Amino acid sequence: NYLYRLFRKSKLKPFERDISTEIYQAGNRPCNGVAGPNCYSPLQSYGFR
Amino acid sequence: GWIFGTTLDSKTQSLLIVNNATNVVIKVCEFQFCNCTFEYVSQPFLMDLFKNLREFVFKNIDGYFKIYSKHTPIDLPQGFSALEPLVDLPIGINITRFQTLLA
Ligand SMILES: *[C@@H]1O[C@H](CO)[C@@H](O)[C@H](O)[C@H]1NC(C)=O
Ligand SMILES: *[C@@H]1O[C@H](CO)[C@@H](O)[C@H](O)[C@H]1NC(C)=O
Repeated sequence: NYLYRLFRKSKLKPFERDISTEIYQAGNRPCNGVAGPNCYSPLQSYGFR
Repeated sequence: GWIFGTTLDSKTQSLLIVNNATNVVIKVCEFQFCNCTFEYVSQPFLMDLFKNLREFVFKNIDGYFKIYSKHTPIDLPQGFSALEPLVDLPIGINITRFQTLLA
């Protein structure tokens, strides 16, 4: 139930929050909502045991 | 009013001053122009009556969104005048675009 963000276009500002989960574009090819080889979900779940 | 924010996909909602008697409610939630019910009720900012110049030189410092307000009675005329601080709001968002609200 806990998530964290990995990839962003820029850095953060102090005391700010990010809610939008858009597919990250790691290359020249646009994603357009498709998680391809160069496109990944920015939120990864905490695997806690 | 003022409709501050970046793009139209996340947050992007701001001030709602109406000048009747109340309802200057500042809202930072999801809304689509053309999941949150935030509010901030206070007094109207724009109180004045020989034209008047209401000047706002508001800023934000890492989310600390503050407004300096002054109404000065008189192209922009010369001479010097002060502007006084009003409030401090932790809006906590990143803003890159603006547009006025007219009605
Ligand atoms: C704020 O948003 C703009 C456009 O949405 C972006 O370019 C910028 O990197 C963001 N962050 C800042 C100014 O810290
Ligand atoms: C509110 O936003 C969250 C994003 O984490 C989403 O999961 C949820 O479905 C949204 N709720 C409504 C009512 O839109």
